[PDB]
Amino acid sequence: REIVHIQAGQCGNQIGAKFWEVISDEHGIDPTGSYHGDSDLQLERINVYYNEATGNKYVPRAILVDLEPGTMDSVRSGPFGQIFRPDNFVFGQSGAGNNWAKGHYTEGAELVDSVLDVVRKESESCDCLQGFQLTHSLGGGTGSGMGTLLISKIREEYPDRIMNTFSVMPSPKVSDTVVEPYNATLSVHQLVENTDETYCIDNEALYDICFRTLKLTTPTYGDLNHLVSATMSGVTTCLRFPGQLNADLRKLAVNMVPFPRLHFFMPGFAPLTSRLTVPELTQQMFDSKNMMAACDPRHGRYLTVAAIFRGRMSMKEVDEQMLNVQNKNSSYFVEWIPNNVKTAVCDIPPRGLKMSATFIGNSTAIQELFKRISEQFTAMFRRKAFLHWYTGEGMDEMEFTEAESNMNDLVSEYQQYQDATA
Amino acid sequence: MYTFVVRDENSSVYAEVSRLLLATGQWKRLRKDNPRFNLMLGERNRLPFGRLGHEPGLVQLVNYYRGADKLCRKASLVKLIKTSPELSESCTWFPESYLAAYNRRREGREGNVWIAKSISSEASELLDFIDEVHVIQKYLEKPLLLEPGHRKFDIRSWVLVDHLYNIYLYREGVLRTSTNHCIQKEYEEGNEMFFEEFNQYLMDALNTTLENSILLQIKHIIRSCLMCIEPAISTKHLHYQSFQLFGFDFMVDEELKVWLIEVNGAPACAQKLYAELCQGIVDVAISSVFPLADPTSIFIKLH
Amino acid sequence: MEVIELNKCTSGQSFEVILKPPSDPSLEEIQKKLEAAEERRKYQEAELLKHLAE
Amino acid sequence: MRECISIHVGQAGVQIGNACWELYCLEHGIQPDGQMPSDKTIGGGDDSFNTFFSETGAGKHVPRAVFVDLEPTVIDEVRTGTYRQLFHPEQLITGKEDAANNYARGHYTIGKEIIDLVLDRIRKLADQCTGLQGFLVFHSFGGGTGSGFTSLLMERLSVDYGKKSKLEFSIYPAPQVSTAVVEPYNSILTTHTTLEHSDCAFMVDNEAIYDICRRNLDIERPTYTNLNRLISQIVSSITASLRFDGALNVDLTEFQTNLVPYPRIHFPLATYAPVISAEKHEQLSVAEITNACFEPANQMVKCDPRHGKYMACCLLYRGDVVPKDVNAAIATIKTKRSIQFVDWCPTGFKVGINYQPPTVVPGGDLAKVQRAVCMLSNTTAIAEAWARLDHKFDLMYAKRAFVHWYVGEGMEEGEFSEAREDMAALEKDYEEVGVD
Ligand SMILES: Nc1nc2c(ncn2[C@@H]2O[C@H](COP(=O)(O)OP(=O)(O)OP(=O)(O)O)[C@@H](O)[C@H]2O)c(=O)[nH]1
Ligand SMILES: Nc1ncnc2c1ncn2[C@@H]1O[C@H](COP(=O)(O)OP(=O)(O)CP(=O)(O)O)[C@@H](O)[C@H]1O
Ligand SMILES: Nc1nc2c(ncn2[C@@H]2O[C@H](COP(=O)(O)OP(=O)(O)O)[C@@H](O)[C@H]2O)c(=O)[nH]1
Ligand SMILES: [Ca+2]
Ligand SMILES: [Ca+2]
Ligand SMILES: [Ca+2]
Ligand SMILES: [Cl-]
Ligand SMILES: [Mg+2]
Ligand SMILES: [Mg+2]
Ligand SMILES: [Mg+2]
Ligand SMILES: [Mg+2]
Repeated sequence: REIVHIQAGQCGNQIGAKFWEVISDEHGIDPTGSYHGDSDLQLERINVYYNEATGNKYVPRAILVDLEPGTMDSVRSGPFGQIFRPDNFVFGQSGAGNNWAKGHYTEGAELVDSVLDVVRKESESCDCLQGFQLTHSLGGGTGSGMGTLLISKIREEYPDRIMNTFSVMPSPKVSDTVVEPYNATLSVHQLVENTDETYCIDNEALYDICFRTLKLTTPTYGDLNHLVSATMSGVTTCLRFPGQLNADLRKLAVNMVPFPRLHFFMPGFAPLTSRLTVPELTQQMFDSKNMMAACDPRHGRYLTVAAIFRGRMSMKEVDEQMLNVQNKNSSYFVEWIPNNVKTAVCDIPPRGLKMSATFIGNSTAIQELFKRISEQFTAMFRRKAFLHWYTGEGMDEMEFTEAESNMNDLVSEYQQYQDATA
Repeated sequence: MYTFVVRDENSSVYAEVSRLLLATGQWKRLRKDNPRFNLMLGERNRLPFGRLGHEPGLVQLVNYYRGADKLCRKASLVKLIKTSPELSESCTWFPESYLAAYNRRREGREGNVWIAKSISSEASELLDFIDEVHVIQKYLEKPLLLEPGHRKFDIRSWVLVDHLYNIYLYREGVLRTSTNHCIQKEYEEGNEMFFEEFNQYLMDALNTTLENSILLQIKHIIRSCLMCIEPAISTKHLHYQSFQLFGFDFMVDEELKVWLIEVNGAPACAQKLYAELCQGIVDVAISSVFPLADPTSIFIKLH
Repeated sequence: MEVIELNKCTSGQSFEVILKPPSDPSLEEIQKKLEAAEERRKYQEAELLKHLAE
Repeated sequence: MRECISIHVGQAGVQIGNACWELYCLEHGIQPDGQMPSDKTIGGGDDSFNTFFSETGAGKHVPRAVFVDLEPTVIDEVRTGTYRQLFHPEQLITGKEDAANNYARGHYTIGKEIIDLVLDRIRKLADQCTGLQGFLVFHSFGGGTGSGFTSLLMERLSVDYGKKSKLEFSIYPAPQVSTAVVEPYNSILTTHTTLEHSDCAFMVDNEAIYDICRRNLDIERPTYTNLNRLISQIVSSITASLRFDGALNVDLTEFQTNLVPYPRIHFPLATYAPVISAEKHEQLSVAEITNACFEPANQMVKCDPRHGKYMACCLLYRGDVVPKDVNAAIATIKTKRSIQFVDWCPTGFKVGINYQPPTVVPGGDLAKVQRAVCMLSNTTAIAEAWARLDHKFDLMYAKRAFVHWYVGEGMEEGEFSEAREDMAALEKDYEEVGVD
C-alpha cells in the first residue's frame, strides 16, 4: 500500500521537488494540499504517496534530507513548497563538499538518526508499508554518501521491505567536480547490495537528449529535470493508478529482476521532439535515442521490459505495436525468459499530453554505463589522484579497491548473461 | 518482415527454400530455438507440434502435417488402406500387403514372388530373414520394361499440399531406372529419365501418351490417398497451419496399370528441378500465407 | 449404438450411448515443512543483520 | 441432499467466483438481497439448489462459499458490489499484503500465517452441512496466492476432510493477459503439490477464452470481465447437475467415476458451444452445437484431440434437446471425425440434458440461445498444455532465472526439480495411455 519517499542532497531534492509537483497535479492536489480534480481515479490510490490530514488535506509522505540548508530553503520557497510536512525537513549546516566519505562516514553519520526518526514516524502511520523510494545523485556527497548510508540503515530496520532508487549517474558532459567517478563507484557498490530496483538516470543521456533531440543549445539542470520528473511520473504510474501489471514495488521486482544483482534499469520516455499515433509512441520509446541511460540496447540484450502507455488509445493497437517491435527485433530479447515484455495502459495521461509511453528496460547494455564510470575511476585511482580528500575522512585505499572490484564484477555479470543461449 | 527458423539442416529441398526466402530480403532467419517465428522448417522427427500456434500476434506455419506419417510408413499405409472404407480391403492400385494368399498363388504354377522390407518365391526363406516389423507385398513380377535395355524402373511424383488442403502435383516427375539411385549408382540419362523423353518413348513404342496411359492413374491415386486422411490431418481451423511436400513412388506393369509403392514424407529432388520446385513451394505454400510486396503454374491442382 | 440408463425428471433427462465395447502427508509433516521454511528465512535474515552490524 | 462448498482463492478465483454466483442467482431466481420468491419452504429444505445455498430464517439464500485473498482489493469489491447482501462477512477473508506472484511467498511465508483462519471459516460452513460432498476450488496457476496458497489449502483439506471430494477450476497462464514472467514456475510448483489431492481439475487456458471472446463476441480487447462471464457459463454448465434435479454427475464423486480412470490423469478437456455475440441470429441445432464440440477453436485448452486418445466423454446440454436428436448428431459425427478411444475403455458418451436454456447476464456480451452444450472429455491431447508449460519452465530454470525470489522466501531450490520431475512423469503417463 503506502510508499515512503526520501530525497537527499541537491540533485535529489531538485528532482524530488519536481516529481511531487508533477504527480500532485495529475492527482489534482493544489499547493495547499487540497483536492480539486474531476475524477475518482485520482483519489483511488492516492494513499500510496499521500497521507491524509483533517480538512481533507493531502500531505506527501516525503522526507527531505540535506547536509546543507541551501537547496531545502529553495524547495520550501518553490511553488509546491508549502505542501510538504514541515517536520519532514531534516538538514545539517556543514555540507558534504561533494565528498562521499563526508556524506557516508563523518558529516552524514551525525545527521542520519534524525532522518531515521522521521522515516520511522512515517512508517508507523502506514497501514501496510510497501517500502521506500529514494531520489539522489551518485556524483556528489550528500545524496551519494549519506543516501547510501540511509539505505543500509533503512534495510537494517526494515529488512523485509522493498528499497527503490532513482539514481542520477555522473558524466563529464555535465560535471560539477573531478571526483564524481569516485563517489559514483563507491555508491554503486552500495546499490548493488542494498536496493531491489534502481532506475539509472544518466546525466550524459539527459544532456544528449536536450541537445541532439530537443535541439537545446544550452541544456540546463532545469531542462534535465523536466525529463527526469516526466520519466518518474511515467514509471510510477502503475503504482499510483488502478492496474494489473507491476501494481506494487514487489511485483515489479519479481517481474523485472531475474538475478538479485542485476537490478539496474534503463528508463525511456515518449514523446520527445523539438519545436502522435500509437505506432509513433512505440517506435520512439524503444529508440536508443530515447534512453535516459547513455547505452545502446542494440549492444546488449533485454532480460525483461515493462512498458506503460498513458491516455485514451486503442488497447488493440497497443498490443499490436508492441508485439511487432518484439517479434521484429526478437534478436535483442533473451530466449530463456519467455514473454519477458509486459505492457500496461492507464487512461490518465500526464499534464499537457494526449498520450505518452514510458519504457523500463533491464538490458545487459547497461554494463556500458558502469564500464564508463569504471574507466574514469581507474584513470585517477592508478595515480591515487584526489584520494587525500577521502583518506582525510578516515577512509582507506582498500575500500576503494573493493568498490572497483565489485563494480567490475557487476560488469562481468552482465556480459555472462549477454552471451547466454537456450 | 517475416521470420523463420531452420530445424532440419539436412533437408536438401528446404535448404534451397531458405536460400530463396533470404534472397527475398523480406525473410529473416532466426536462431533454431527462437519461438517468435512466422514459419518453421521443422526437424524430420519429433517435431513439437504441441508448441505451435501459441505465440500471440504471430501467424505460424510449419512444413509438415501431423499425422501424415500414416501414409509414409510402409506398415501404417497398409493398415490405412486395408481398414479405410474409401480405400477398402480390395483396392485396385495397391499390391496386396501384410499365408492364404501364398497357398492360392502356389496352388497353381501362377505366382509367386514377394518382396519384403521395413524378394523370394519360397515363403520361409525371407520369413526367417525378417526375424533373423516388416511388410510383405506381391512383387509385381510382370513389370513394364524399357527398350533398349529391357529394364525395370519406378516413377517418382512430387506433391505439395498447402494449408488449405489444395493438392498440387508438380508437372515434372522422374523415372529412376535400372531401383534406388543409391544402389544403382553403386544411357544418356544418369539413370534418371524425365517426362519429355518418356512420353516420346510411349508414343514411339506403344502409340499412346504419358497423360493417358499413366498420369491419369497417378493423379487418381494421389487424390485418393490424400483425401482419405484429410479429416485426420487438415489444419483448416487449427491454431497453426501446415503444408507438406510428398514423394509418391509408382510401379507400372506391362498392361500399363499404375501401382502405388510408397509415399515419402521427406523427399529429395532431381538435381535439375530443385530450382523450379523449391521456387514453387515458396510461391504456393509460403507466399500464399505470408505475401510479399508488389505464370503459367508449374503445378497441376488435383480436384 | 446401444442406449442405456435413460432417466427422466421434469427438468430434463440423461442416458448413456455406447458405440463399441472396450476392445499423503499428515498435519504433522505439513507443519514441519512450513516451520523448516520459516527457519530458513530467519537464518537468512540473521545473516543479513550480522552483515549489517559489521 | 448433500452440500457442496465453493472456495475462491486469489484475484482470479475471487473474480471468477463473483461471476459464477451472479449466474447461479440469476438461474435460480435469487435476488441480490438474497430473497427467493419461488422458494416456498422458508428457512430450509433439501431442494437441489440447496447444495450451493443455505438459508436463514429470514429467507435469505446464502452461498456455501468462501472467498480468500492475501490482499483486500478484489474482495472489497465483493463486499461493496451488487451481491454484497448475499455474503456473510465471515465468508470473505483478506490479508494485508499479497504473494507478489511468488508461489513460495503464497505457500510458505504468508500461507502459514492465514491457513488456520481459512480452515476455521470452512469448518463453520461444514458444521452447517447435513452431508458434505466436498469442495470446488477456483484459482489461477500463475498468481502467488492462486498457486501457493491453494496447494497448502488442498493438502490441509485432505487432512481435515480425507473422505471428501475435491474438484478444481484452474486458470492456466496466457501471455496475452499475463501479469507475470514467472507464471510457469508457479504453475509447475502448484501442480506438483496439488496433484495427489485433487480428484478432478478443469483447466481453462486464458489464451483459449481470450480468442473465443475476440472471434465470436467480436470483442477487440477482452477484459477479465468478458473472460469471466464466458468462463462462468462453462462452470455453470459443469455444476448444473449438482444444483438441479438430474441423474448424471449428481455428486462430486461421480465426476471422477465418469471422467477419471487413472487418478493422475485427472484433467478433462472442456469444449463449449454455442458462443454467440449478443451484438447480433440463426439458432444452431443439436447436430451443429454437438459437432462444434470437436472443433479445437471451441475448447478451453487449444490442443488437437485427433492426435490423442479418449478415455471418457460426457455431453452436457442445456435447453431444447431430446435424446433422439443427440443420438442422431453423434452417429453422423462418428463417421466424419477422428475419435479414437483407448482400446481398454468403451467407445461411448454419457449424456445429460437440462431443459432450461443457458441464462445470460442482462446487457452482457453473450446472446440468449435455445440450446447449448459443454463437452467434458478426458483426452491425452491435453498433455500438449503440460508440454508447453514444462518447456517454458526449462528455459528459465536452466539459468536459474528468478529462483532467488523463491529461495528467498524459504523454499529450497530442490523443490523446483522435484516438481519438474513429477511433471516429466506426468507427461510420460499421458504418453503411454495415448501413443501407439
Ligand atoms: N480468466 C481470468 N484470469 C485472471 C483473472 N485475474 C487474474 N487472472 C490470471 O491469473 C494470473 C494471475 O494470478 P492472480 O489470480 O491475479 O494472482 P493471485 O492469486 O491473486 O496471487 P497474488 O500474486 O498474491 O496477487 C494471470 O495468468 C492472470 O491473467 C480473472 O479475473 N479472470
Ligand atoms: N512390390 C514391388 N514390386 C516391384 N518392385 C518393387 C516392389 N517394392 C519395391 N520395389 C522396387 O524397390 C525400389 C525401392 O523400394 P521401396 O520404395 O519400397 O523402398 P525404399 O523406401 O528403399 C527407397 P524410397 O523410400 O526413396 O522409395 C523401387 O524403386 C522398386 O523398383
Ligand atoms: N540531473 C540533475 N543532476 C544534478 C542536479 N544537481 C546536481 N546534479 C548532479 O549531481 C552531482 C552532484 O551532486 P549533488 O546532488 O549536487 O551533491 P550532493 O548535494 O552532495 O548530493 C553531479 O553529478 C551533478 O551533475 C540536478 O538538479 N539535476
Ligand atoms: Ca560536526
Ligand atoms: Ca427453501
Ligand atoms: Ca485424497
Ligand atoms: Cl471426511
Ligand atoms: Mg551540487
Ligand atoms: Mg522407390
Ligand atoms: Mg520409406
Ligand atoms: Mg492479483
